[PDB]
Amino acid sequence: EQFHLPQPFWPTTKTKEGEYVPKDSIREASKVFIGSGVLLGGMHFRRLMQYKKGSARPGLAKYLNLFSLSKSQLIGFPVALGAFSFLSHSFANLQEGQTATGEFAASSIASLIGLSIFRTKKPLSSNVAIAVGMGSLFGFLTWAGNFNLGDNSYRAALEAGNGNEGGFDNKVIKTERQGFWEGVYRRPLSQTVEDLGEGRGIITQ
Amino acid sequence: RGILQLFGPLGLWKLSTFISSKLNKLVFLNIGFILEIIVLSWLLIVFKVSLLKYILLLIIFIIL
Amino acid sequence: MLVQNLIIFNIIGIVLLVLLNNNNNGILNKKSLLTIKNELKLKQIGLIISIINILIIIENWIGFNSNYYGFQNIERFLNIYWGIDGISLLLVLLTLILGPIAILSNWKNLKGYYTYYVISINMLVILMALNFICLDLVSFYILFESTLAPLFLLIGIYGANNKNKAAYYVLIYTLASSLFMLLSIVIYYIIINSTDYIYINNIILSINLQSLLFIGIIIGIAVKTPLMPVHTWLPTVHSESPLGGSILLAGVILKLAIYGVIRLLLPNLSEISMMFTPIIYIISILTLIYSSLITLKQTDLKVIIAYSSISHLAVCMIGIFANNLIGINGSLILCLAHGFVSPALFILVGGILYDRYHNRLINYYQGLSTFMPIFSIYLVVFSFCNTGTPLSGNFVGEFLSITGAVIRHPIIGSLTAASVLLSACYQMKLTNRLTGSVFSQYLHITNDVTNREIFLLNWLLIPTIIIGIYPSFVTNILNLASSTLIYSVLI
Amino acid sequence: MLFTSLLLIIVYGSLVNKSHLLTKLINRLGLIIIIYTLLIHLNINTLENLSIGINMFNNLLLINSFNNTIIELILIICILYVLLISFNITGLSIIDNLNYSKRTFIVIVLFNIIGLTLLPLVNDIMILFIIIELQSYSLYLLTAIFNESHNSTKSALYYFIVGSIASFIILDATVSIYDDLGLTNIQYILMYIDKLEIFDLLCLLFGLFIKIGLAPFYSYSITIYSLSPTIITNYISLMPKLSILTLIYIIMHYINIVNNTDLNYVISFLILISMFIGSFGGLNVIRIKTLLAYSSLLNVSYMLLAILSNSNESIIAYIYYIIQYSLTHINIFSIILVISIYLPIMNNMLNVMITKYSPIEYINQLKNLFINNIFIAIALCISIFSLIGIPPLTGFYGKYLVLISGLNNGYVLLSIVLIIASSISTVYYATILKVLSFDTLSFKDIISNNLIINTSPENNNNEIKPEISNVISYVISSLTLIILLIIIQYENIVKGAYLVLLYNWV
Amino acid sequence: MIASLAGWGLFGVTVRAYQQGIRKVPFSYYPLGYVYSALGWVAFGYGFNLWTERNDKLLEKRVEKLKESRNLRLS
Amino acid sequence: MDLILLMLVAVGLNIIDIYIMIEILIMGCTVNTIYSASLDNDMIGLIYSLIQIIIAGVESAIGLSILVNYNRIRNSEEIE
Amino acid sequence: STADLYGLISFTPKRDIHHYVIRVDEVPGKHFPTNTTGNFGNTVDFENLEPRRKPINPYL
Ligand SMILES: CCCCCCCCCCCCCCCCCC(=O)OC[C@H](COP(=O)(O)OCCN)OC(=O)CCCCCCCCCCCCCCCCC
Ligand SMILES: CCCCCCCCCCCCCCCCCC(=O)OC[C@H](COP(=O)(O)OCCN)OC(=O)CCCCCCCCCCCCCCCCC
Ligand SMILES: CCCCCCCCCCCC(=O)OC[C@H](COP(=O)(O)OCC[N+](C)(C)C)OC(=O)CCCCCCCCCCC
Ligand SMILES: CCCCCCCCCCCC(=O)OC[C@H](COP(=O)(O)OCC[N+](C)(C)C)OC(=O)CCCCCCCCCCC
Ligand SMILES: CCCCCCCCCCCC(=O)OC[C@H](COP(=O)(O)OCC[N+](C)(C)C)OC(=O)CCCCCCCCCCC
Ligand SMILES: CCCCCCCCCCCC(=O)OC[C@H](COP(=O)(O)OCC[N+](C)(C)C)OC(=O)CCCCCCCCCCC
Repeated sequence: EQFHLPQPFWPTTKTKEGEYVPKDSIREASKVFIGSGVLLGGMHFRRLMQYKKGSARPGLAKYLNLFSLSKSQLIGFPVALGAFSFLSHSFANLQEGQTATGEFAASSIASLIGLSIFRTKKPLSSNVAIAVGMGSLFGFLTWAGNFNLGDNSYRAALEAGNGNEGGFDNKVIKTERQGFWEGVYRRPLSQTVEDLGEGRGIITQ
Repeated sequence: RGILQLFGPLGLWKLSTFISSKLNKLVFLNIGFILEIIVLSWLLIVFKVSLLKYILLLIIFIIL
Repeated sequence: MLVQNLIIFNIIGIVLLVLLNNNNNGILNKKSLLTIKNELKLKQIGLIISIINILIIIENWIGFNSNYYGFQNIERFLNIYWGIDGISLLLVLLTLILGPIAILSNWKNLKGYYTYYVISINMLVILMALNFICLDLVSFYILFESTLAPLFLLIGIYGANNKNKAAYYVLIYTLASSLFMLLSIVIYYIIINSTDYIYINNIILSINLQSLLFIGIIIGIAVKTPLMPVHTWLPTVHSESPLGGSILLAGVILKLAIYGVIRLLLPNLSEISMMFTPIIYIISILTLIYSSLITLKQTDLKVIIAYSSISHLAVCMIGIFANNLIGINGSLILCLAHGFVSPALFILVGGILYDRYHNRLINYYQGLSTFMPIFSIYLVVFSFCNTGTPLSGNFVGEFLSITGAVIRHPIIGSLTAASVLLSACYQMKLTNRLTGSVFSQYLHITNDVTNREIFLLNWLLIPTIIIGIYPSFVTNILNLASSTLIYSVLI
Repeated sequence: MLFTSLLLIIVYGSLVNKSHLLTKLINRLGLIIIIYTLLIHLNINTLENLSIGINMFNNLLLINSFNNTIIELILIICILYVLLISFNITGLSIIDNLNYSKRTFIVIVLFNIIGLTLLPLVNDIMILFIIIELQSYSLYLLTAIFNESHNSTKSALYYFIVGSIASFIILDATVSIYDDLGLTNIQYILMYIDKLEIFDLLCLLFGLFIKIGLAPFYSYSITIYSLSPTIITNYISLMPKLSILTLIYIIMHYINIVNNTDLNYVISFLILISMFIGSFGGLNVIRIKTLLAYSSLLNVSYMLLAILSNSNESIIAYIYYIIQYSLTHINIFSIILVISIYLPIMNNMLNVMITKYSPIEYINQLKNLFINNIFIAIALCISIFSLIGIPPLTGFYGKYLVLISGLNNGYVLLSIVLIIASSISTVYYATILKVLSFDTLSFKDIISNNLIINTSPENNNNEIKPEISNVISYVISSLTLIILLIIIQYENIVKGAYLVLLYNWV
Repeated sequence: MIASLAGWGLFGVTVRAYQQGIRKVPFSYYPLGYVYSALGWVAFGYGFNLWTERNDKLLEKRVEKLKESRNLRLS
Repeated sequence: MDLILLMLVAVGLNIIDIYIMIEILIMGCTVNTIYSASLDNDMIGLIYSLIQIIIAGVESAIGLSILVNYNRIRNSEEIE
Repeated sequence: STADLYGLISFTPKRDIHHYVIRVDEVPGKHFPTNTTGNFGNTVDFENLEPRRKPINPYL
């Protein structure tokens, strides 16, 4: 008998057992690592030409210095992004889906791998704190449902008839659990026992 | 006076000072600076949207 | 006949003070007569306004039925429905009572701008009082956060040396957290098309959605009680805000979180409140235990009082989340009792000692009973009231809250009994030091408690003793209203 | 009315002699023109008749109830702006004569009003390009109206280049749509909404996002608003957003027909970044107009969340938010112009230079406003507390309605972020309030005989001479109480927003 | 409707009274200003009431069609 | 080669060079419009092409005038 | 009553590529500036045109 704990999790579309064709972690991660390296490397060489186009104009130099990346950054960034793509896909396959826990782990580990490259002249604990901060942000991103709930939103549920447009009726009791956005007047007592359990006032005193 | 200040007014002030200092250097009148940003935003159209989170991680890396 | 009269009279009262004081501001270089004696005639009018506000709720109290279930005095005003039940009636009376007390506390200890202070105090009292009689979530939130604007300016203008830091703390802590409560309110208006109290109480949402709504609401509540670990703003605000601001904050504002649990969590999120009850107890028990131990190491006189309020309201949160009538009634009794004793401790510390020596460090004070016997009598009596000694309303509230906690959870709810020892540890150590040993070598002999300060202490002590000895004055009103908040299916 | 009266003003201004008095009286003529334009527009255009949508001029323009509301708002806000240049703002010649120096001030405004009103009505890609350039060019001229100012000309040069690039992007998007379909009318294009590249419309929105200072293109907007004169910044930082945001809502309305999820994510990505820069950007700044520029960016992000959702609640949220933000925008800049009379006069450290174009340029120049003018200080405090979102002010209901549309459409991440951004932005909002009042009790017993207002001669020592002119003070008083007392008429105003339909019908 | 226009006239007096404090003049300075201010917002209040009364009629007509649309959805 | 933003090097290091870049960029859209209109045998696209030429000419005049006055301000003492 | 009213208004009907509003009230091509009769590819007869779709006015 597991403990009865609250579940503050937004609705997500679930795939039944046998679904969720796994993602090729190596191929997906290699595309990000190669693509990032070419663009970051390509722009670095292009910015070098801008320096040679003119070096006696302070205005141009000021903006070029901001966009300039160090050699470690030019190496660290593709590796961190490549590691992020691999771990995010690898952890998703293990759980048969993408979760905030896996994204927190994928983001924090990949950031720490990258931080150890271009942030060498810093304490290790300093890089761990940033890696935890970076991983928590992307874990929050997945928990919130990425940029949009999509078909799990109330507007999508309202169009599908899973909303509360028809009102409520206490004389109709549904054995199955209601929708995420659906409200009811009266619920089965068995569902309350499932959510809370017997004990402190449910059924028994 | 410790962890609740790190996760509080004192910690957020240091975080705000670090972030706002970077943003203060990004605001200056320069045609080449703003032109590159506009052209850079064209990559969002080209890139497949599944790469947005990788861009988001890359942006945070440059804040450091 | 309540909200309409209360708002219109106070708005007219605000206009009356503005017209009189600001008439000759046109670079007249004038002297005028209203400003004589530190604007005495303008403070007096504002004090009369606070007294009349009390009479407004008394007229509606005469018609209140304690045997009637549901909201009474239902009224439509500003497209908002207003109503009163047993719980709301008592909290409104406490808020309006502290009106004149807060004004009288800063009668002649402000550097100036008394008219601005008087209007701000009366505005805060009415806004907080209106928050107990609104009948929907949107109206609840509007009044919940409307008090921030007058309070932010009040602390930043009439505050102590660190008033700037205190003003930022109260504005940002109480707004960033209340915005999470607004998200839950917005969700209610999206899926139910209404935020009415009665309408949302009859709707059962999914167990996952109730978890999300509870977390959003509890963040705004937990910061406002306050609970650990989002409590660090309160000691800073009390140690820097003016005495009248401290009285309202300690006596009314912190009670809005307990009332928020009654309206926003128990009757509408009943299923998830049962699940969250062990978590709430763990947080509140640690809040009670940690705050008492932290108070033992504080050196600021007014900060010690600020931490004492945190421990007591932890008991209130424990009692109000008990699923029995004993715990619920005890939490409400303790809120009323805390609404009188806590301001008195600030008056003794921040209004009597501070107004004479202007230093809040504890090292400067000892043996005050030698030349301030009247001060020590009230200090000792209110110290025992704050520690839950019987014959005081705090004991009735604490005992029933502890008893209700044990009934709700016999094992971990028993830990609430540690408040009996821990509260006496920090409160008496302060009182034993302030009265024991020889008179302080750093203090000059001066006046004892004056008549004005005697009046403030006596009329805050009287309600505490009356409630402590005969709490049936309070229980009779609360019994029918509080019985609706219990969720149980006994078969 | 606008076009016909503009030609008369152009000829008349070049005929009469050059003087400050004639220019001011000509400015009042422009005020009458806009007032007459509002009366004519209200006489023929009604909400009920325009609910279906009526085509005009060979279907090149399409007016509906949603479009008509913004046009009425544009005319009204322009009336309040002309009052600044048509009347005294401080009563001092050394300060007020700047507004009366340029005769073409009223002419350029009338040129831009025509562009602003017609932009939401565009129904063809050809007229879309023409009108957007008509509005853009008028803004460049107004930014450069003070051609003797180094900063004004520099800002206009910056404004021209950034806007021209945005216009090229807009033109590039419309041309790409013509290549795919061969049609120029939007309604004809809607027939092929499921067969054209929907990301070409995202290219169109990218050009429009640049013109409203959206991130990552925020940098030029902050720089231009701070360098430009306060009388110019007050117009160019609000008016372009009135029309372009309305057009963006219409374009997003068409985009949502196919409901491209990838399109929403890209716009969500830009909204997320704009909230980060809008909040943290203003934390460490010393200029008031620089602070307001970050405030403008943050509030546009809030409106874009309603626009991105594009539902029935979005119409209510957007219409209310744009109206109340404009009134708050006017109120704040009106107070800033007036309070320049309380600036101390030197009679030095940091060698601070203040010019006649921007007498109020730093946040700390607002010190002791609680003592200098208690009623004006409270009016500013009410406006600032509205931007924060303190209920029951107009600002709270704007954010309350935006959150409703965002959470109803499933934008949980953006709704939580917008509330964290609101708390972060409250820090610099509260700094304005700290400067105004937090030192009142220490400076109450102070002497200030060196203020700018003290240089104004008295009439007879017996006349009660007000410190502020009748018109500008009345506008501040009216706008402040509307923001404060919106709860009285909030229910009816939202009912009016219920009737604003964008092809909803049933 | 007289009570409504009385309230609008009361609002106009408040705006003028608030203007006097902004300009730093006694509240009795030029008492005719209150008459002008009150009648100005009475005219606005008369138009506002017509706007709201007209809006109530339009809302009811649209609600009838919305209920018909909802009935088809709930079937 | 376009994704590395190679065109940012082809633009010279003067303000007027930015103006030339904008004229070329706008001219590319007009050439594309003529290309589509000629294939379709559509005179509507040629109407659009003519409008783009006229509008772009107006843009150049306004930008040059701002740049002319900007250069005038620096050399504006004219004490001689 | 208020909750019922808001539910009706706040409901956004579903739009897709099969059902949406297009504001065109007539078929073009009845008259060209010159050479109206081209390759006779215009098969739309304006003498027997079926009634067009009319916009819905909810307030009428
Ligand atoms: C590879 C191409 C370039 C990358 C793309 C950049 C453009 C898109 C980013 C949008 C924001 C535009 C900001 C302006 C463009 C940045 C230009 C730049 O790279 O300058 C670097 C700047 C200065 O860095 P600095 O270290 O001081 O100087 C280096 C000297 N060696 O460092 C910076 O401070 C720039 C970072 C600005 C802050 C942007 C933060 C955006 C929000 C990120 C967090 C998202 C918020 C929500 C988080 C939770 C989400 C679930
Ligand atoms: C119980 C109540 C709790 C209430 C508060 C809850 C939130 C608590 C937040 C905790 C995290 C912040 C506190 C700790 C940060 C301390 C910052 C700091 O120490 O320095 C800044 C740091 C660089 O370090 P440095 O400048 O060298 O300082 C010396 C350190 N030895 O700079 C850094 O490296 C920071 C990493 C770079 C910046 C990353 C920014 C990305 C976005 C961060 C999240 C922002 C989300 C905003 C959402 C709305 C806007 C979109
Ligand atoms: C219940 C609805 C109430 C709403 C309206 C309240 C009055 C507004 C002020 C107008 C009159 C005025 O500005 O007058 C100023 C008055 C009088 O102070 P004084 O000492 O005479 O002024 C100094 C002049 N001396 C030195 C010559 C004597 O002080 C006030 O500012 C008090 C009221 C405002 C308190 C809260 C401010 C922030 C409000 C934010 C709202 C969300
Ligand atoms: C969910 C529950 C939320 C509870 C509230 C959250 C924390 C509030 C902190 C108070 C800050 C304050 O007061 O701002 C004022 C402080 C001033 O700092 P100071 O005290 O003068 O010391 C520091 C100064 N020094 C070093 C010079 C002595 O500036 C700040 O820190 C600026 C950043 C504040 C951002 C807050 C955003 C919160 C986002 C929402 C939560 C994720
Ligand atoms: C020194 C000064 C400090 C502050 C003092 C404040 C005193 C307030 C004065 C009393 C006012 C009064 O009595 O208002 C009552 C009147 C009459 O209401 P009605 O016609 O029945 O409308 C219905 C009212 N419902 C819905 C509550 C029943 O409403 C008014 O005129 C409203 C004034 C305008 C408020 C601004 C919002 C609307 C803006 C419209 C354009 C966008
Ligand atoms: C039918 C609707 C309109 C109302 C009829 C009156 C129109 C105004 C003409 C009268 C003459 C006049 O305005 O004279 C100018 C006066 C007085 O200004 P002063 O500073 O005392 O001048 C100094 C003169 N000394 C030296 C003699 C003292 O200004 C006012 O009173 C300002 C209020 C303007 C009128 C209210 C407008 C409300 C509009 C808000 C609705 C959206």
